[PDB]
Amino acid sequence: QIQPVTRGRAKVPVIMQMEALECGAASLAMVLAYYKKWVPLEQVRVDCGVSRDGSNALNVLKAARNYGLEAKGYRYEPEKLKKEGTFPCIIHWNFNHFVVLKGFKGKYAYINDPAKGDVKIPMEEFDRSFTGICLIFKPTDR
Amino acid sequence: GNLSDDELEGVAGG
Repeated sequence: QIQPVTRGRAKVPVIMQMEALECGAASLAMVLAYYKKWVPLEQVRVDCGVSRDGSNALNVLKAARNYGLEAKGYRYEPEKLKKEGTFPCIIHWNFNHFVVLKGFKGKYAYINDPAKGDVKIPMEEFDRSFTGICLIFKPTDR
Repeated sequence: GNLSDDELEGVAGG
């Protein structure tokens, strides 16, 4: 019954990466937890294929699909993410990193960063840090 | 959505 939010912000629990290469897996774990899909974090790491190069967006999406979520990857400019995004979603960050985007309010983006916890990013900084790649999720039958 | 599998495979992060 839990749907993505299209209007305000999604309430998403904070999960920290246990080490630096795990951000992809921590970010999908938070998305799974929003939909109450209980999957051990160790399993998520392995299903995302965490390696010495972190994870990649194709593998994050494939792992999400095996757990029953519909999953698609988009390239969006910042303004179209704000307009058409749904929450939570996973976004590529500083060409390096994955964080969970919960939504926007005022001059602020609301993120669960696996390296920092729950943070509020000023729009100007958001706009430079978001690289354009956004993984968008929807529950199963449709 | 608008990205192919090979393009998504090259998007990487920790």
